[PDB]
Amino acid sequence: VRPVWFPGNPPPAHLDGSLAGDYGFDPLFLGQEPQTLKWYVQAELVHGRFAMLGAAGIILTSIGAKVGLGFPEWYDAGKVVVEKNNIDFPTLMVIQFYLMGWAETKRWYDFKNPGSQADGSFLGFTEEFKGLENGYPGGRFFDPMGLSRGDAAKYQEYKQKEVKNGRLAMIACLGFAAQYAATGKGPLDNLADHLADPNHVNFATNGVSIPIA
Amino acid sequence: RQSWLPGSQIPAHLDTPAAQALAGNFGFDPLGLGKDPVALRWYQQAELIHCRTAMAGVAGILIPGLLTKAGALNVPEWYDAGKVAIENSFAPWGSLLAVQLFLCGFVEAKRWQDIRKPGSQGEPGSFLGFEASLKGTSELGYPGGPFDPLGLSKEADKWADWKLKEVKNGRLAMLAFLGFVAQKYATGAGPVDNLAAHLKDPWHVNYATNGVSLPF
Amino acid sequence: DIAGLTPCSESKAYAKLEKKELKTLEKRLKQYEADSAPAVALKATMERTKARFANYAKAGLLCGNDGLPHLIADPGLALKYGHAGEVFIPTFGFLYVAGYIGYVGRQYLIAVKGEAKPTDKEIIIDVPLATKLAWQGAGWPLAAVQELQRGTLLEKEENITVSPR
Amino acid sequence: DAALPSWMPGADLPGYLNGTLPGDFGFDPLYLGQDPVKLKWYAQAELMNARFAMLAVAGILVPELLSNIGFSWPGAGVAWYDAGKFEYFAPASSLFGVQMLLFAWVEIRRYQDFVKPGSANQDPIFTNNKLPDGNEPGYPGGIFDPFGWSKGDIKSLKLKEIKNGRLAMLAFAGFIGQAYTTGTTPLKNLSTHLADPWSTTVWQNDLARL
Amino acid sequence: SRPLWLPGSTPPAHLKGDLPGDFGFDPLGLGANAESLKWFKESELVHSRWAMAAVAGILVQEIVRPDVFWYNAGKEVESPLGPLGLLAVEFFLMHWVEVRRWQDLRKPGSVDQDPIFSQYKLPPHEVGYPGGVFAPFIPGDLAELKVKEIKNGRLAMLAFVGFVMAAQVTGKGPIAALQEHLADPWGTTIFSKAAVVPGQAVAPPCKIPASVSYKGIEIPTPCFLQGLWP
Amino acid sequence: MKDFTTYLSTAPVIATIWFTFTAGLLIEINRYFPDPLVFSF
Ligand code: CLA
Ligand code: CLA
Ligand code: CLA
Ligand SMILES: CC(/C=C/C=C(C)/C=C/[C@@]12O[C@]1(C)C[C@@H](O)CC2(C)C)=C\C=C\C=C(C)\C=C\C=C(C)\C=C\[C@@]12O[C@]1(C)C[C@@H](O)CC2(C)C
Ligand SMILES: CC(/C=C/C=C(C)/C=C/[C@@]12O[C@]1(C)C[C@@H](O)CC2(C)C)=C\C=C\C=C(C)\C=C\C=C(C)\C=C\[C@@]12O[C@]1(C)C[C@@H](O)CC2(C)C
Repeated sequence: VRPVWFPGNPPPAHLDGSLAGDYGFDPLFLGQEPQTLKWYVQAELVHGRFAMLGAAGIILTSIGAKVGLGFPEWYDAGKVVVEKNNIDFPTLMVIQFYLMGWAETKRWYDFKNPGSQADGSFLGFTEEFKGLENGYPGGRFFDPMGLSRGDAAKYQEYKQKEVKNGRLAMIACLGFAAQYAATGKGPLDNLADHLADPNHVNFATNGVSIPIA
Repeated sequence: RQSWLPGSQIPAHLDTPAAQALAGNFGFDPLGLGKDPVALRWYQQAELIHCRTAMAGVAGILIPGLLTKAGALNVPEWYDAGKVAIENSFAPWGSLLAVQLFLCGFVEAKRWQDIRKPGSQGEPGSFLGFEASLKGTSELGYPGGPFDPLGLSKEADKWADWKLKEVKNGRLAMLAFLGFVAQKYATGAGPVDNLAAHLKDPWHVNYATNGVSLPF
Repeated sequence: DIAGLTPCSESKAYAKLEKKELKTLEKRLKQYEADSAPAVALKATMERTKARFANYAKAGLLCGNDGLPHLIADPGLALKYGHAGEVFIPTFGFLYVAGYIGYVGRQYLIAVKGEAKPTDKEIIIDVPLATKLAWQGAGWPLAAVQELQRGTLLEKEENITVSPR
Repeated sequence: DAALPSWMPGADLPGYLNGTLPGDFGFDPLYLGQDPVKLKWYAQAELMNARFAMLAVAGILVPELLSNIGFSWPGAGVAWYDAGKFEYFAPASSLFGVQMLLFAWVEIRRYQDFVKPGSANQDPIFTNNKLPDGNEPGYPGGIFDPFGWSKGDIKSLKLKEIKNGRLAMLAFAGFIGQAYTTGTTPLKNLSTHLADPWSTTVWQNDLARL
Repeated sequence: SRPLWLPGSTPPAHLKGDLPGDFGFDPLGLGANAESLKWFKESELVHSRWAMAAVAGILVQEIVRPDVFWYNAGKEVESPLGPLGLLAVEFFLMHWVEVRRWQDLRKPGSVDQDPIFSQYKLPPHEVGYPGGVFAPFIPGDLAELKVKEIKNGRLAMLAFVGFVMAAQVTGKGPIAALQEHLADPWGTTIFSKAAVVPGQAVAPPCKIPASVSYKGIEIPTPCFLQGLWP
Repeated sequence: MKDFTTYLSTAPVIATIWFTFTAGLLIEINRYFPDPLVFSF
């Protein structure tokens, strides 16, 4: 009647087929309460968007570092950036904290009171910060092409695609971290090592992943 | 509504029409300190005195600092002006502080007794005719008369604007003095020297680069 | 030189004690290798000892005939001779925190008094209310003196006393 | 909103700028003069800064114009930012003294007509000497119009006044900017731009300065 | 009915065929919103016209001045009017005309009056098609001409992208690279320069240097998305 | 998990969490600021 992560197992009661990417996966019943579930929806979406950006950036810089262009790998790019350019890391870090604190506090107090942030308090901007749904702000600023507007079915499809590519990118970033922890080289370094000899070059032949042998 | 946090629950004691009449009520009370109306009245007075004192002091810090940085004056930095000002003085700092404490406690006790009982310093015969002018106005903290020579409170059309300007410039100057203290403790140079050093290289000369503010 | 005490910067037993502790630690150190975990640990402990003694001697402490730092609890003797940060300033540093704890507890009790089952909000903490009060109780001296000046800090004699009062 | 000329044809004009003020082009992107009394002050403030800026930029250009033509003054050729260092029959101390005293008279007169129009239209000494009634604050009239203007054509004349005035305000701001930037006299800067207009733009000078 | 980009496809519901060039291609649904579709329509129009003039300019340049390279033709002009005065005049005049077009976009009937001379103004027209002094001598119907304009413009947009990538991977001009393709069809295509296989990636080198001097500075001139190249 | 979070709101669990947090804060203070006998800074 609907795709479920563990087939046969019926979905829990709080996971109806209303949210994007709903497959009934809550074996710990973490989002049982609706307000907590809204908080976790926004958390999944922010994590997945940040992870989509992160995975795309890692993939692109690894593409540029593999073909021989002057690119550091994702585990070395911060040092290279703050050392090549004369960048002070505490200054940059607190600049980022100021900007992200403004943005995320706006988003926070639109979670706590959804109608807010649109009173013209910020700079007169009312309808750019009104917010469409929980985790989907929309507006002229976060949606200049208006893809949430117009067609609704296309918007639900894009929601599914967004959350699904986001979970995939989160898994991909966790995989980047684990592969740097294991093989010590870049992600596409690992990919080329796999494509060279798929057998005999994989996680079973690290020495760290399977410690038995 | 002019909230300090646009989405926050403004406390109920700052939403009452008594507190919304106060100058610059942007609903900032995340500690619930002026919940009692008598306490809020006393704290309005405290904010006003603190903000006027801070505006005077921060003027006397940056204006002559800006004029000795512009070569117009030779006033030293504020954290050293007392030492060199008491050397050219007729008095030591102890006797000067004694006279200052007497002359300040007198008027501050007058203000105290006017806060405790509004308009009470104007009961006749207390001063030698000047008590006629010490009754203050309907609004506490805005005494007027001898303290308002240019009659700028008699218009009743810019009055809320005057109050808002006063309290906002005053909160700004309170923060400015707190920053002067912090920057004397942190950089050791003058506030205008700090401004020049930041404007020369902002991305490398700031509180993120000294080894005192962020010690990690 | 408040109570005949010598400053720790010029005390001889203080230096003798530093040398004694460092001699003990290097006696333990000589049995280990150059760069081993025991050797690095003992070197770190020696450095912590040296820094501790240097920082106590720098802070203007007064040492006795035993070389140990002696604190000055008297305000007036501490504020005059530069020993306020020994007992006197940490006094208010404590009292702020302690009255803060007590005021948050009082506010929580007064808050849960009005509910239907007030005792169940004491075995089961209302963490939202508790955190809200724990954050907004940082102004406990001002709010406490304002509750005191209004007379709403102390209960009247509706207190449960005994037959002979 | 009306069919008056605007600073941005098609912009949402604010509304409180209805055209009653000379120079109404709806330019209030900060919405500064939203209050009526604020605008009643700002009108006269603009007019005074404007007239003082017109006098100012006249005193900037014309001295250097008669210098670059080659006339005869003892204070000829000297810049406007080096005219404070010039010496005269008196030091600048007594000059500021007399200047501030006379201006404390006349500006307080102007202010007393501003807070109540019709007040200061008469002399202390000569009661018979008077300014006529019906004049606005900022436009005193009477002996201030001794050559017979302002009978008609008053709206366009006020428009011309405020237009040349805003232009001279911008001119003096540019004089400050170029005297701190180029280090030369402003008419020498004009001549420098007229020599090589394409490589003596502000971007080129700023980039060669850094 | 109308000719679609896919002959058997049903077009999106917002694409009813009313626009000039509505061949039913909105697979992402970017013009689903009615308000953003107008901005995207004007964007297509100006991208079209800019790319058409740009392609004609590169073509004419490689015809009548083949010694210069259009990718390099910024540093090989050396006008006496300065590199900054050029930027100044173009910045100011383009800011003027583009803000006028933007005010046509925001408020449609607003900016038609000639500001300086009061007696001229444009007629009330559509958004994106001013007419009047812009458009004398219309050779035929208007809708067919708009269709032709947008089609030649889309072809010119793709043509400028091809120009850029063929100037990057070959270092030659459009007509020069076309003569290279005609001199060896099977050996000069992008398929014959590049190949990625599961085990090997062959990206062609770009003949555009990483940076050009241009009078005492270092202008960074990177190939477009090298690395992502095949 | 409303009941589970109610359980974590009980007196002993909240005390464990709060005293773990307090003890860890004091411990990290005493790590990064070793041997604080007086208020010198
Ligand atoms: C009144 C506002 C004000 C202003 C304009 C400045 C300006 C400056 N400060 Mg000071 N400062 C202030 C308040 C202020 N400070 C206060 C209240 C504190 C105590 C928390 C400090 C503590 C402080 C230290 C310890 C240091 C500076 C330094 C500096 C300079 C670099 C900025 C920096 O490192 O981050 C400033 C640090 C902060 C913690 C920011 C506090 C500002 C608060 C949040 C209010 C202002 C916000 C306001 C909305 C925007 C500015 C208003 C302005 C337009 C009027 C710069 C000249 C550094 C310096 O001297 O470099 C040469 C430096 O080492 N400041
Ligand atoms: C009751 C008597 C008593 C007293 C007065 C002390 C006093 C002290 N002991 Mg001793 N001790 C005692 C009993 C006592 N102890 C007992 C019974 C034992 C056996 C368990 C010990 C075992 C012991 C050891 C083993 C050690 C001490 C140490 C210390 C020092 C700790 C200083 C410190 O932590 O700085 C803390 C400084 C602060 C400023 C923190 C104050 C608290 C808060 C955080 C301040 C608020 C700031 C801010 C607003 C918080 C932010 C809010 C947050 C939620 C974000 C101090 C001299 C240490 C030392 O070196 O002694 C010299 C040490 O190593 N003690
Ligand atoms: C996208 C438009 C565009 C752009 C940015 C360029 C840019 C360039 N062209 Mg190319 N060109 C274009 C279109 C364009 N061209 C078209 C459409 C043609 C065919 C007519 C040409 C024919 C052409 C030749 C034959 C040559 C260039 C050259 C050059 C370079 C120097 C230009 C110069 O010296 O002009 C100087 C400035 C002028 C001549 C004044 C412009 C003429 C008047 C004022 C008309 C402008 C207004 C007019 C109404 C057009 C507005 C509509 C617009 C949207 C098209 C420069 C790299 C030269 C080169 O390679 O450098 C050595 C060169 O030899 N171009
Ligand atoms: C894996 C992950 C989360 C996994 C969560 C899972 C499985 C949750 C499972 C469950 O809860 C549910 C669903 C339901 C419960 O009932 C059951 C369980 C089982 C409990 C998140 C990753 C989240 C990952 C994120 C957010 C990654 C962001 C990455 C970024 C920003 C990368 C940035 C950079 O790499 C670049 C781009 C370039 C570098 O040079 C600089 C840096 C900064 C290093
Ligand atoms: C009076 C004042 C400064 C006065 C300065 C003077 C006289 C300076 C004088 C001198 O320099 C000169 C002129 C010349 C020098 O040579 C000599 C001296 C003498 C040195 C500063 C006040 C400075 C006052 C300050 C900084 C007060 C800050 C208060 C804050 C932030 C309160 C925050 C909150 O209380 C609210 C608002 C609501 C709560 O619910 C939440 C919280 C967050 C608790």
